[PDB]
Amino acid sequence: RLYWDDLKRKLSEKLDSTDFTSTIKLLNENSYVPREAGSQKDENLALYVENQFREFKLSKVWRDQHFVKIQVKDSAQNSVIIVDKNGRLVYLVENPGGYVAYSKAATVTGKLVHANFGTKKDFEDLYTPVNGSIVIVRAGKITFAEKVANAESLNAIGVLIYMDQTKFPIVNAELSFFGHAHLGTGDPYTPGFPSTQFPPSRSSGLPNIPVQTISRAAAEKLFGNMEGDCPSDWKTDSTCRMVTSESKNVKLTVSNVLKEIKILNIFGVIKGFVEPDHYVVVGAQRDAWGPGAAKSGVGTALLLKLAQMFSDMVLKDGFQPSRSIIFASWSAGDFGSVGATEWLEGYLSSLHLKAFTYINLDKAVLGTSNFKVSASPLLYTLIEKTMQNVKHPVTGQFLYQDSNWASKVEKLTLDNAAFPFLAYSGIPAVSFCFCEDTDYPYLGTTMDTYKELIERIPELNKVARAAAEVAGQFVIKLTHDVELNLDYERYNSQLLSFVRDLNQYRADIKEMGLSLQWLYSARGDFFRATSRLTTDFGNAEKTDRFVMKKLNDRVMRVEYHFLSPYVSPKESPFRHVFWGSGSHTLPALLENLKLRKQNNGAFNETLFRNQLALATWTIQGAANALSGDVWDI
Amino acid sequence: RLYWDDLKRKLSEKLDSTDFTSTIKLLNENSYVPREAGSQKDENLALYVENQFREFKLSKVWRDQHFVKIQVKDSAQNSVIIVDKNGRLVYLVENPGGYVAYSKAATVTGKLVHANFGTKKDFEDLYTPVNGSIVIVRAGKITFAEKVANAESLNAIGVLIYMDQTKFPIVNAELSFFGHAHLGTGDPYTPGFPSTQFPPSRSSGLPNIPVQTISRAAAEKLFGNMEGDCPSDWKTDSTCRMVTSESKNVKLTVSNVLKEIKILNIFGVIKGFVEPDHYVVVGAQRDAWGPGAAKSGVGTALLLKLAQMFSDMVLKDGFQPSRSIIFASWSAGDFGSVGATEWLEGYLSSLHLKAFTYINLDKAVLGTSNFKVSASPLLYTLIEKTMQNVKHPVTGQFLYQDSNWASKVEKLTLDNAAFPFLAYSGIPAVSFCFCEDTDYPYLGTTMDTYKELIERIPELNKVARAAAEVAGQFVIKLTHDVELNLDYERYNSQLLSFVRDLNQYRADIKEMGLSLQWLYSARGDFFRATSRLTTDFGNAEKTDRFVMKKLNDRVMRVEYHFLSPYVSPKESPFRHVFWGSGSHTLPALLENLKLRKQNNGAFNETLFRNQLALATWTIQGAANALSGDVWDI
Amino acid sequence: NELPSLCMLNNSFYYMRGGVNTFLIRVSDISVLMKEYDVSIYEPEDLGNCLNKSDSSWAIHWFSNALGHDWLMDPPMLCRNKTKKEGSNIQFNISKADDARVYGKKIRNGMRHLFRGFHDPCEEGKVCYLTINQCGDPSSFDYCGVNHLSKCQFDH
Amino acid sequence: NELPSLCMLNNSFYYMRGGVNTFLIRVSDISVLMKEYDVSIYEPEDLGNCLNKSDSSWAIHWFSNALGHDWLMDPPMLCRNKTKKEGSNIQFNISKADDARVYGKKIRNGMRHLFRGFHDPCEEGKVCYLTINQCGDPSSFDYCGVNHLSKCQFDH
Ligand SMILES: *[C@@H]1O[C@H](CO)[C@@H](O[C@@H]2O[C@H](CO)[C@@H](O[C@@H]3O[C@H](CO[C@H]4O[C@H](CO[C@H]5O[C@H](CO)[C@@H](O)[C@H](O)[C@@H]5O)[C@@H](O)[C@H](O[C@H]5O[C@H](CO)[C@@H](O)[C@H](O)[C@@H]5O)[C@@H]4O)[C@@H](O)[C@H](O[C@H]4O[C@H](CO)[C@@H](O)[C@H](O)[C@@H]4O)[C@@H]3O)[C@H](O)[C@H]2NC(C)=O)[C@H](O)[C@H]1NC(C)=O
Ligand SMILES: *[C@@H]1O[C@H](CO)[C@@H](O[C@@H]2O[C@H](CO)[C@@H](O[C@@H]3O[C@H](CO[C@H]4O[C@H](CO[C@H]5O[C@H](CO)[C@@H](O)[C@H](O)[C@@H]5O)[C@@H](O)[C@H](O[C@H]5O[C@H](CO)[C@@H](O)[C@H](O)[C@@H]5O)[C@@H]4O)[C@@H](O)[C@H](O[C@H]4O[C@H](CO)[C@@H](O)[C@H](O)[C@@H]4O)[C@@H]3O)[C@H](O)[C@H]2NC(C)=O)[C@H](O)[C@H]1NC(C)=O
Ligand SMILES: *[C@@H]1O[C@H](CO[C@@H]2O[C@@H](C)[C@@H](O)[C@@H](O)[C@@H]2O)[C@@H](O[C@@H]2O[C@H](CO)[C@@H](O)[C@H](O)[C@H]2NC(C)=O)[C@H](O)[C@H]1NC(C)=O
Ligand SMILES: *[C@@H]1O[C@H](CO[C@@H]2O[C@@H](C)[C@@H](O)[C@@H](O)[C@@H]2O)[C@@H](O[C@@H]2O[C@H](CO)[C@@H](O)[C@H](O)[C@H]2NC(C)=O)[C@H](O)[C@H]1NC(C)=O
Ligand SMILES: *[C@@H]1O[C@H](CO)[C@@H](O)[C@H](O)[C@H]1NC(C)=O
Ligand SMILES: *[C@@H]1O[C@H](CO)[C@@H](O)[C@H](O)[C@H]1NC(C)=O
Ligand SMILES: *[C@@H]1O[C@H](CO)[C@@H](O)[C@H](O)[C@H]1NC(C)=O
Ligand SMILES: *[C@@H]1O[C@H](CO)[C@@H](O)[C@H](O)[C@H]1NC(C)=O
Ligand SMILES: *[C@@H]1O[C@H](CO)[C@@H](O)[C@H](O)[C@H]1NC(C)=O
Ligand SMILES: *[C@@H]1O[C@H](CO)[C@@H](O)[C@H](O)[C@H]1NC(C)=O
Ligand SMILES: *[C@@H]1O[C@H](CO)[C@@H](O)[C@H](O)[C@H]1NC(C)=O
Ligand SMILES: *[C@@H]1O[C@H](CO)[C@@H](O)[C@H](O)[C@H]1NC(C)=O
Ligand SMILES: [K+]
Ligand SMILES: [K+]
Repeated sequence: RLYWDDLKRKLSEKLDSTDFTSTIKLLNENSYVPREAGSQKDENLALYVENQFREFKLSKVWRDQHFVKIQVKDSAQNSVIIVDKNGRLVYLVENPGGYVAYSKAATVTGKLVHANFGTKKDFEDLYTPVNGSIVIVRAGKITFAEKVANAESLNAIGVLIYMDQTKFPIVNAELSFFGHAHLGTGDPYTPGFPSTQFPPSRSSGLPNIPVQTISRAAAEKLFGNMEGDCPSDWKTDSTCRMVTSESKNVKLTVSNVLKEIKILNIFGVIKGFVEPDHYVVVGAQRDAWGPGAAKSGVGTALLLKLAQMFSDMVLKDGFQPSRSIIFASWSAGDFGSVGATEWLEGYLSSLHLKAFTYINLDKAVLGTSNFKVSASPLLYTLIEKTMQNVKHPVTGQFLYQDSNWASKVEKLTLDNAAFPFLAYSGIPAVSFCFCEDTDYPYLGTTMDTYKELIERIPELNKVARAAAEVAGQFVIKLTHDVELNLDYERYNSQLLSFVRDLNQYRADIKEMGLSLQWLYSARGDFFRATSRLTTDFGNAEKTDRFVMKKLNDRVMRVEYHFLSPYVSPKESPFRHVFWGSGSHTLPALLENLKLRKQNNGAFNETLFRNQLALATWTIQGAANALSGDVWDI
Repeated sequence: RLYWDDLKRKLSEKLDSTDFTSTIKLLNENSYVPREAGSQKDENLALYVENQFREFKLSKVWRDQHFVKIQVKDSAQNSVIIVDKNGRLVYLVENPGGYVAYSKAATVTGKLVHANFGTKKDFEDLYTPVNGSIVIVRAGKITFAEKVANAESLNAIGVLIYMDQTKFPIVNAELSFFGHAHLGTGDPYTPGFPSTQFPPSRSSGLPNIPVQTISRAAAEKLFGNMEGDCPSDWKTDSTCRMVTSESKNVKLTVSNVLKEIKILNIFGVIKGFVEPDHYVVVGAQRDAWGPGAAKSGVGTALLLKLAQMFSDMVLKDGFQPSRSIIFASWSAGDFGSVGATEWLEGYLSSLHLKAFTYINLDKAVLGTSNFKVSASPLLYTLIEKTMQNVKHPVTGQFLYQDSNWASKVEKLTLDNAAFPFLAYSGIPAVSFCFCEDTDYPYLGTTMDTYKELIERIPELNKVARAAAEVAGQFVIKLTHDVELNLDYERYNSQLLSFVRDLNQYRADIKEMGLSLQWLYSARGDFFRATSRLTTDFGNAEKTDRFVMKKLNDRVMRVEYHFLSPYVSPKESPFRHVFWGSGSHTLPALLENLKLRKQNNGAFNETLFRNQLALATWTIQGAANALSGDVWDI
Repeated sequence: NELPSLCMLNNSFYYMRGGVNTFLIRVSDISVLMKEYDVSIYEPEDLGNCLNKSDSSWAIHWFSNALGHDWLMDPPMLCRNKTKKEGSNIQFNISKADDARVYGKKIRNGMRHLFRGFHDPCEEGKVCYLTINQCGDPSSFDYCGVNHLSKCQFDH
Repeated sequence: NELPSLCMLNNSFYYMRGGVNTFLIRVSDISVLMKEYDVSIYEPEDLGNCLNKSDSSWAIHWFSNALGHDWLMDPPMLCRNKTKKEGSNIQFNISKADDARVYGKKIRNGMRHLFRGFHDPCEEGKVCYLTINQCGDPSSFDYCGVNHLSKCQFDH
């Protein structure tokens, strides 16, 4: 067993002589260049990664194979067409190079209406009714899946998406791009039974309208046939317009088809010396529509180098992780973390007893200016201590520069592979990156190349190196300390913050005959439960692996006990009342209640009483799950 | 640490000199005699039990207090009245001494129709339509709650229940009796929030019709005014008739009221020496409507004597239980294991990680002829080995006399406190008793006295002694062996049996475009998972408490992983796909499918495809949860 | 005090007043007592255990005889044990059926003598009873309140 | 081989035949090309990169001149780069709007000379274009199939 100081030094010095850019460049070679999930090139890289793991001599390397239905574009072209309502003659504007996976295959003709980013707010602020019209929106702010849903929610009949030059200062205006519009993760077409025969989807999260990505040039050509200046508030090109002329409307034809593919998740593992049946999981997306250097290459490179380093530290330098470290190369990430989700779904309710943390490595390097982090609050302390002794690659200062960084942390979103881990599986998760206030413009394009990457970021090797150090320090701390570096006390602030918000309606809870007393008591009981647990840790003999096991297991279950037990994972997979999606999340409870100031019928008093109940029960349950022995109350 | 042979002898010889009848008699004294839940006498006994635990010097004794809404009868009498449709003059037949908790408070007038036991089949076999009529049924076969539901299901407007002399050869025909008709357990009026204000119940399982218990005399007086002989198939009194005369119908008035009561669950614990945070739980119902000697006294007596014995074995004789033993005196058992359920509900999803077995002691002594057992299959082996060395109190032969007893075992029913443990909490449970082919007639009456008990069973002390030995041997085995005596392999037979049944429709699964392949694979995977686990146990060093802990924890989770993860415990608490209630249980899947031979619209093809899916997923999940490390597949 | 006095309200309600006590008298095909479970009255003294106060058995004694009932010869009438909470209910079986045919003829004859305009509701082959409940007992329901009893102008 | 021959089907479809190639010609207020992104034709030779075969640029060359287009003097027409998959699309801006007013007058004059019965759909102040797609290209859709082109009886 080594000292944390030595492990820190060892990791750092191994990192010093590590060549990241070579690997990123290597992954950008023609053997791997265009690696859409399931393709032979994806399969090539999968084989290469797998071989590398074998050369690193990890305890065991294996395959997690899955068959899934994705959507690819048909031999028939998707098309964007302008129609003259006079005589109904059509003019072809574009056959897009790209497409949007999970779009309804259909042909729709209507008026075209701009809706900015297609955010929920953008739609309400519209002075043009979207109903029965095709909508065009800029990429960014929110996922394609959300834009489609918001629009579909207002009865739009189709969606176009372009990259405006203000948000995406790309010289080539003919660039086409890719994404998906499945409002979830995993395979949307997952019949619980094999079939020839065709069953409907139900609560799939799939679009019922066609959605399609277009080049900025094609959008500006569409603007050429539209009227109305865009609000300066949108801060967009002067090109932009709002609505088709009276005599014209647009026709969209999407003919994407379902294809079944064989994806491979490639796994390596360094077994733990004390509790090998518990693991930290480190993963990266291996697939990409185009070259996907930043989208896929960076992550896969870090995955490979981290795997190599830790294998060397165990075999040469005497590092002895208490718990196991699993390295995961995912496929079909581009379709909604499909690879990751399929694997997660094998262990719906059991995984949280083995995996205590997931570290995502996707898009860790996109810029230089900033260091962003999204994570479970359970990892805020680990993250903080890690930023306090990792240096900025350009700047030289420690990453930790703001004592208040934790309150400004944004939550994991659906397009992040870290999301299903936290919100569906109840495993604390963290994603982080070096970046700007600007999205990396080339993501999802054929311009996401190494050359492009090394050009916007000439210090690529140093920056990737800093990204590896944070992930590496995470992984060491997590498998070295006898306690788990999961700060369960953090959820007191979260509950406090939530009740603090809720208490801004102590009046409206009166006019409904409701007391919030049982909820306050749940919050109090959780506080007590954490306090008792901290005391127990302090009074425990750190060398007694039996008592630590027992205390650590309690910590490992905190996250999962915030998954609502009162909703089916099939109907709503994202059960986490803090971080998931649906009417069972604390945020939903607040939004339903904010709709009570308006005397409009949007408020749903009944729903709220149920939400209040389920929340209280969930929180009580978590407090009770943490308290320990049934005679201690 | 002692040898199993010594523990067996010690238990037996302590039992030899134990006086059971004295305690049963003591509990039948006026200080405790009529002890309805929440009453002062119930509270007295609660205090006495609690004191006794303190004298036994258990590791810790404590209270689990709950406030619950029960129903008691009003100062206004319930009445059964005959009406002359000519002139509408009424004649009072009875003001019942007893009542049925959870009956709708209401007054209803209609025709009276006999429906035997009110079983689902009894109703279909009726040549008289129950719709809009009051129904009268015999007690027995099924719970009151089921009778009401079945009747309510056919639109009956009220229910009378009597004890016919054939099933209940009681001399006094004026005897009144008690029960409840809540189709579940726990408090039915559990608002997730405190209120003055009144919220509706929803999926409560509460009757919407009045239900009332009547004396056999009152029933025969009703028969006096009815026509039509009863089917000899019912094997009932010649008194019985089927329908009111043309000119007459019956009026039922129930005016029961809701009362909030303070119940006490009294707990004692003998702490485990190795894993105290894991427990076997032994419980008995302390409350009863009348004297409840058999209903409540026997169980409470065994609870007290068992607690005393084990305390002596730990302190004097050197017994050192690995895991803890908790003794539980429940209240409001008579209302549907309310006490037990309220406590269970504090630990919805966490309890199965601490309690690995529940042993119910209720009504363990009712007769002499037979020994009956109902339990999780996980305890069949323990039960068998225990019957193989416990002797029949009268007979002298070992209880084990039928090599095939396990296939004839009936499942826990709703009126058993062991039920919520298994089906709601996922904790293996067992109830057992010495009894006849006949129900104990005096249950729920004022005739359930010690004197009555000691009269039908003069060997009471010896029989109670045998009941304590089985429970005691259970408890010793369970806390002594280094492995858990939970036979997880048993669920292979269960799955086999179920698929074996399902395979009797391999044709109908074709005509629906469905393959059963993924379900077969789940069953196979569970088999593999158990086989691997047995191998692991064999290869483990029995003296390594770390590896055993890990293997035992896996065994402790088997039961819970059969709780369906796809249904809310609030909507359907009994989630166990083998043993719970609802459309998510394997039995439900079969019944829906048996409804496909009839070309009637009762079959629900859609539902079945969902059932097939959820079952497959549940079973796969359990197999995956048992397989261990994610790299082992 | 004289002897008991009688009144008929309509065909559904007859009433006897004995001292400070009043009794509801009805005739219908409904029975609520049975030999097996209730009190058989073989002699007048037995009436004592049918009423709250054993001494107002007098009015029922007088009434039974006035009706034509022969204690030594006739089927005992039944009555609800005074202790039950129902409570009072004396029941004569006057069915136009074989076993009780001649007796029923007789009692109804009595009713015709006592209440001019007595209506015979009893049907051939069907069962039929004469029932007495003391006003105030639960078994008299509201049949002896203002809208009934006070509307009856007593004679006798 | 003569020079290209022309036909008008109705007011929505005009067609030119040049050797073995046919072209759809339309006039409407819809544009799909822009200076910023498509090919500007300053001289006839430039037409080579607008069509699958650089040598059938001839018919469009002849047609532009026949129309009155002055290569040296007039606004360059735009065309879709031959390499794009749309593909062929030559676009003349004949808007009755200030910048292109006089030029548009002229082209429409040409259209009147070439197609007797040419209908002017262009509106004052509004935008308007003349568009040519080679039959067979995706941008010609089905406009050159049997129900259209074969119904047109060619002259010239
Ligand atoms: C008040 O007094 C009445 C009269 O005393 C009493 O009611 C009688 O009770 C006895 C015994 O409980 C019943 O006797 C039984 O007779 C059984 C067969 O009954 C049938 O036959 C009857 C006779 O035939 C009649 O009908 C024809 C034409 O229809 C006619 O010409 C005849 O003259 C004759 O009147 C018949 O009346 C009877 O009618 C029934 O019909 C309907 C019910 O569906 C109803 O409207 C009637 O009221 C009546 O119920 C019926 O059709 C016979 O099987 C039975 O024997 C049992 O016991 C013996 C014991 O020896 C067993 O061995 C055997 O196996 C049987 O189990 C029994 O003898 C008699 O029917 C009743 N009479 C009536 C009119 O109902 C009341 O109980 C008294 N009340 C109280 C509270 O005490
Ligand atoms: C094909 O050719 C046409 C014509 O050449 C070309 O369309 C023109 O494009 C230019 C530049 O893109 C436009 O010029 C802009 O003018 C802006 C103000 O436009 C308004 O005013 C116009 C003039 O007034 C007219 O109306 C009155 C009475 O109504 C009349 O008496 C006048 O004679 C005169 O005709 C007006 O025509 C114009 O009309 C619009 O109305 C609707 C749209 O809502 C539509 O039906 C019309 O087609 C037209 O769009 C409008 O009301 C001016 O702000 C702008 O300046 C910008 O750029 C400068 C650069 O110096 C910036 O500094 C400044 O900040 C602005 O951002 C610009 O000059 C002109 O309006 C177009 N003409 C028409 C008729 O549309 C097409 O683009 C060509 N096609 C292709 C593919 O190349
Ligand atoms: C009238 O009722 C009393 C009350 O006894 C109660 O009601 C009976 C119907 C039965 O339910 C008993 O169990 C109840 O105790 C009777 O008095 C009883 O008489 C019996 C027999 O003589 C005697 O054993 C009991 O001790 C008595 N009980 C009391 C409280 O005194 C009485 O016999 C009934 N009268 C008739 C004529 O039936
Ligand atoms: C017509 O298109 C060709 C094809 O280039 C492709 O399409 C262009 C619009 C743009 O998308 C390029 O990125 C594509 O490669 C053009 O040929 C290119 O010309 C440029 C500049 O001379 C040159 O750098 C490239 O190497 C050429 N590419 C190839 C494959 O030869 C051509 O310039 C376009 N013609 C006109 C007049 O616009
Ligand atoms: C032109 O003629 C063809 C052939 O009938 C017809 O199909 C088409 O609709 C016509 N177009 C217009 C605009 O009249
Ligand atoms: C949208 O809604 C309004 C009101 O229901 C309706 O009048 C209008 O026609 C709709 N618009 C379209 C294009 O469908
Ligand atoms: C509000 O919620 C309740 C209960 O969930 C539901 O019955 C009702 O339909 C909802 N109303 C709306 C506007 O959806
Ligand atoms: C008898 O008279 C009273 C008083 O009017 C009335 O209320 C009652 O309904 C009558 N009963 C019958 C059967 O006529
Ligand atoms: C029961 O159902 C039938 C058919 O719907 C109806 O005719 C009958 O009146 C009902 N019976 C009663 C007593 O409500
Ligand atoms: C059968 O089940 C489906 C899905 O659960 C449901 O939609 C339908 O209403 C059901 N039919 C009946 C008869 O209840
Ligand atoms: C008979 O006694 C009971 C209880 O003592 C009383 O409630 C009732 O009024 C009495 N009956 C009469 C007719 O007074
Ligand atoms: C132009 O070339 C493409 C591909 O080579 C071909 O599909 C198309 O038919 C050609 N255009 C014409 C008008 O023949
Ligand atoms: K170490
Ligand atoms: K021991």
